[PDB]
Amino acid sequence: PRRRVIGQRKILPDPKFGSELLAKFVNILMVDGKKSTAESIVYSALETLAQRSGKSELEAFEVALENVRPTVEVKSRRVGGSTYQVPVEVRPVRRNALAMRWIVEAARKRGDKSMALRLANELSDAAENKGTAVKKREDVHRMAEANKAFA
Amino acid sequence: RKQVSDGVAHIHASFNNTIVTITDRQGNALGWATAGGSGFRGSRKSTPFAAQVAAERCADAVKEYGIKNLEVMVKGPGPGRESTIRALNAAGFRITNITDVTPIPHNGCRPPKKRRV
Amino acid sequence: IKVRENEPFDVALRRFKRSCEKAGVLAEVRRREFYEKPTTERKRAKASAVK
RNA sequence: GCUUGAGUCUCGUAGAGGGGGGUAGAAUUCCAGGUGUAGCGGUGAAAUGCGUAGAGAUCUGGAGGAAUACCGGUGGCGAAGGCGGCCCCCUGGACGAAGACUGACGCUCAGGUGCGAAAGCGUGGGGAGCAAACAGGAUUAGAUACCCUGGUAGUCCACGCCGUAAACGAUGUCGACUUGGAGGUUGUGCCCUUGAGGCGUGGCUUCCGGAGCUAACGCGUUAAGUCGACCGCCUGGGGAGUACGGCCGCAAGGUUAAAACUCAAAUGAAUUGACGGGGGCCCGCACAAGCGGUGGAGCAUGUGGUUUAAUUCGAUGCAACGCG
Repeated sequence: PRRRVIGQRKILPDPKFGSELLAKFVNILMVDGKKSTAESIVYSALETLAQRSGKSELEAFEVALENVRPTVEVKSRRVGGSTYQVPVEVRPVRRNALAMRWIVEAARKRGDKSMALRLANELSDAAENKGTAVKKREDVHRMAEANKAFA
Repeated sequence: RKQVSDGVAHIHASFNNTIVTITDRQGNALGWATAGGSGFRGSRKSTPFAAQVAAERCADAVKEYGIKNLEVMVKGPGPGRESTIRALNAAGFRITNITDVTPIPHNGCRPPKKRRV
Repeated sequence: IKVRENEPFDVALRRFKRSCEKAGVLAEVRRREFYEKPTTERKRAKASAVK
């Protein structure tokens, strides 16, 4: 990244719904190279999400993830010998990457039984935008809203 | 109240703070707003953003007068001033004149020493 | 110093103050009376203006 | 005696040359008043400070002091220090054009005399801004500083003193000769002035360079080149431009000016490198963007230490510490 501008590698889409978005979601959730376990958790959790909300699968996922995507985020500069937290507009791939990282991280924070219930309840708490990942999004937006004076 | 319908926006941009005072053509102030009185104390009260929200807030608080035309008089240098007049024609004012009235001495008083920072 | 315009106007476009007052003249009169640094600042300004 | 040195006269030119007097416009501060309202100011961030007893902002009127934006220019003038609005008065010098006059009247100069930034001193005024001292706030390990908020002498005027500066082109004065180029500034002559031209001829000045010189760097017709006249000064570093004495000074101090002792160097310019909280360009899981660890727990293993009869020896920033 000093010199090398890069490409990006193409991920295989989801084997049940053909969604590369949800494929990157099972990669964000995966730990220790265990992909089967993570896709089992995602299929169970989103299956009970589709059963609970009654909408469908990945539009319930797409709504619950649409409520947690950040708009702008702070970022350090260190240009004039000072520490500024400037607000900067998030790229779309980074936008939903941060969305999924906050959903998954907040779901690991929860205190329910199984991971499919922690993440199904976290996506359900994000569908009416009252969970923890929405507090992370509102927190990011308070930081970039307080420091709006730098652009 | 009193229904003046034309005023002057004296904007006083300095390096640390911009202070916008909307008055009439006689010179009697009708309401003011500073960048430091709009939140963002400190390194953030001298920015174009702070000056524009100062000017938005000074456009409010003169609704009681029905000002439509105004001249703009600009003092001092500053990160403000330019953005400041923008905020004024983002607030429905018909901006008539833009004069820059920075006080320049004709080699008058001795300026202070300073700044071996 | 003044500007005005009739109803075809959109932008400020007052670059009369990148002509005279703002950039140099007020930032110059913020700091010390020398007699000494200006003689050398002007000496090296006119010694830099060379081909 | 003579005119090619020096000087006088005639006519103009440019100029922040000097001294005295007056005036003008912007701006800062203060005072009085109107509007108006919650901050202003300040900083890297803050706080001290000012502010609902109404600040800051804004308008009107007044007072006062200092300095004189733009023009403004390696532009000008002055012996040097230095001199910057505009106007008047008194006054010094320079330069140019043609002609006339005197006729070597010249050059330098120890002692001597004068002028001599700034700070400082004396007496009397003045005092807006700025600001040693000083005070407070910060910063910091400390901060008798840098930064912030105030702030007295001083800076300004009159007269006297001081008598120095990196008072520097670190280059004494006067004169003569020795290839060039580009400018600036101020005169003057000639030619269709056929315009903001062309050709010369002086004065002052800036940059670059030739020969030559120079340790080199550089100087280079304004010499640090080639010569002549007279003056000043130098003789290793420190001690020391100090002590004692003299002269000067109100004082601060100034000037003239040693020795003992001590070192074998001190110095100049340039070269190679290294370094820089100098500059430009560029790279690496270097940072950033992420994911997983270590430091916490138990154990394994190595080391330091301690113990021991011995706890064999070696490895110890990175690049020793389950290493030999």
